[PDB]
Amino acid sequence: VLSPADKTNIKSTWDKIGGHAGDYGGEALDRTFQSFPTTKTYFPHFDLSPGSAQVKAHGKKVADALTTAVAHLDDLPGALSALSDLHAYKLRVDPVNFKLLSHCLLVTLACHHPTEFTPAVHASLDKFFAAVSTVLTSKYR
Amino acid sequence: VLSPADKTNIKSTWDKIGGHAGDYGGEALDRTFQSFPTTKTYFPHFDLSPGSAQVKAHGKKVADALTTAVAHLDDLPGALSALSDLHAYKLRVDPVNFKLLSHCLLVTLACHHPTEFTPAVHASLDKFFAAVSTVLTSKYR
Amino acid sequence: VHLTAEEKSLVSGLWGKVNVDEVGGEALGRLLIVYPWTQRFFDSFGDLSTPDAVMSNAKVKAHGKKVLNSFSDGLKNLDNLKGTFAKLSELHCDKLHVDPENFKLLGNVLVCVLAHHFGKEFTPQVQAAYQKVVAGVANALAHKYH
Amino acid sequence: VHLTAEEKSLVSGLWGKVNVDEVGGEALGRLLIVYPWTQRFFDSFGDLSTPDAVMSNAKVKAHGKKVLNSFSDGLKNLDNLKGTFAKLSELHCDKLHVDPENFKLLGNVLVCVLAHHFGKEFTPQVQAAYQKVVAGVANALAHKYH
Ligand code: HEM
Ligand code: HEM
Ligand code: HEM
Ligand code: HEM
Repeated sequence: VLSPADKTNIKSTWDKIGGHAGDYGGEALDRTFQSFPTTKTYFPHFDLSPGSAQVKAHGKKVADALTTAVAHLDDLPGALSALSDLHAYKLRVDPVNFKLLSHCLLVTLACHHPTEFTPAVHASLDKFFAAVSTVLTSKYR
Repeated sequence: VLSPADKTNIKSTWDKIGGHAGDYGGEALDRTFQSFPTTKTYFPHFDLSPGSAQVKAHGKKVADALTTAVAHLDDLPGALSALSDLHAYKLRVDPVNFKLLSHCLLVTLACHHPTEFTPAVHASLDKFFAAVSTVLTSKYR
Repeated sequence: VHLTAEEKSLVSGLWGKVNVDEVGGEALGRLLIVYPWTQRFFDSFGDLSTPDAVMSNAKVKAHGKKVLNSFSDGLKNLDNLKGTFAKLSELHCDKLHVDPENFKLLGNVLVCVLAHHFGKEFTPQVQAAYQKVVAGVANALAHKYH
Repeated sequence: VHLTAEEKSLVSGLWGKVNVDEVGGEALGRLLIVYPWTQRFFDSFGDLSTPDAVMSNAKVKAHGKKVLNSFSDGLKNLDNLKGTFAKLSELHCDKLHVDPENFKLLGNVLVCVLAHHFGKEFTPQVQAAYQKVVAGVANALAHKYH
């Protein structure tokens, strides 16, 4: 639902990551693919090697999607309804995989911004990614 | 979600349930206890015996809640606010046990209503129980 | 995976009059309907776009019967679920890459269908035993991830 | 499990610099803050009502250390996780009835603390190894539920 403070936390930490955000998409995808190899199956078409330019780009597309979210916290379903139709109807992802990448979204954050990744913030970011996951699985409901 | 298709199926189904609703809540609860012994643990104060009147009586109150829910599908959040508080703040029920009781509520209805329990109605009911449950856990978020 | 000597008999009691032809495709058909992301794995099965389409699709039924057999094989060998589903774990985990969450789910819609089929004969006593079987099958099929 | 020579050396590499007295408590404390419903099981721990309060709780802190050591114990026994964590299964499964899902949750928020302390040198490579270690500790714990 996101208390006002949850949004305060999300808006600040996203400020502090800044121009870095696109690159964290690529790292967080990376960690998902290495940590849970079941996930790579969704990207047959992708070169998945180490320095992959392809994942790089996509991770950036993903962070972009998240930067939009942080600017539209009071209305995600509306702001993120395209990616729902895409992810539910066309990709038919498995809702479990949002649980997984979202963990790898946190793990990247902690790796880079230890000063801002305080438990209260860890809690508000977990809440943020879960909200983004619910919107994108919404068409299953 | 809760597309007028599903709303029609829930409403339509709760209707042929009739007076047997409270009775089911009891059988549903019964069913959760036997299948998932992990769950009886929220009721140390209940006799969980074979005829238990507490178990019988609690089920009526659960079955009443679900009928309030059917009566207000475009606003479950406000309708169930007192239970959101209760199941989150006081009982601290695990989000995982709504999934468990929800399955058993679905089994209950199958057992008793073989005609109405079509695939499409079976999905609509699943949406409805997941929705109710989403709202009861809604206070960890 | 325990299942008391009474529960084991509570299980074949029931499974003796299961309809091998119709139950398996029915549970598999409802799975696809209730958890639509699961059609990702059935790209070769033809048309699944509406509940009626899924229910009558003849492969869902045929494949459905084969999947029932695995459960039949599991009921016959309950003290060695691993071995029985060893190679079947490899197929889903190593080749199909199905998340083992979904093994839980199929089992649960299988319980539902049995409830639906046996009605009041599916007692809470009986259901609770079948939950044990389905957990062990769902889980023994998920070993190649352990 | 799985855990290739490479991985094993990385996983040992990190432990050697983890802060024994602090990391475990930091992970229980965040699991407490982040999934408030886990607090059901700590009715003798005193005050938990605020994050800053949870993260000063002496007992939370001192009990976190206990949890690490059973990980240390698991990390020296990747081969017999089922045995090493056998008796703690009973406690968590027969006695407390912690739903097994929260084993997988605590493991994961440990991976966050490793991550928080190490930054750079917690490579995705390292993390993969440690998910393998977390995941096995969780099954070890959920075994009596199996
Ligand atoms: C918060 C989580 C997620 C966000 C914000 C997100 C966002 C996106 C975006 C922005 C795109 C590309 C948009 C476009 O190119 O038109 C995309 C595509 C895609 N997503 Fe996700 N996604 C998420 C989760 C997932 C998950 C969990 C999976 C499964 C592992 C997944 C699988 C895919 C695939 C296979 C594509 C197509 C890639 C391509 O062809 O370029 N996504 N997603
Ligand atoms: C559809 C899902 C559920 C509904 C509609 C529901 C509804 C209710 C209602 C109406 C009450 C009684 C409040 C009152 O007496 O005024 C209640 C109490 C309670 N609920 Fe639930 N609940 C649900 C799920 C659960 C689950 C999953 C658990 C945990 C396994 C749970 C545990 C309890 C307990 C321990 C009580 C107090 C029993 C008593 O002493 O009266 N509930 N719930
Ligand atoms: C948990 C109980 C399950 C059992 C007992 C089971 C059983 C089987 C068996 C025996 C086969 C081999 C049939 C053959 O190739 O001759 C099979 C194939 C297959 N299964 Fe499963 N399965 C289970 C769960 C699942 C789940 C949850 C999914 C995905 C949502 C799945 C997807 C598939 C797919 C895609 C095939 C390939 C068959 C084909 O394409 O013709 N299975 N399953
Ligand atoms: C990573 C998985 C876990 C491991 C390795 C683990 C390990 C342990 C150990 C070693 C002890 C007893 C240590 C001692 O005092 O001698 C313990 C106790 C306990 N654990 Fe776990 N645990 C895990 C998960 C959990 C979870 C998820 C919960 C709750 C959600 C939990 C709740 C408890 C409780 C209530 C006790 C008893 C503490 C007391 O003495 O009051 N554990 N656990």
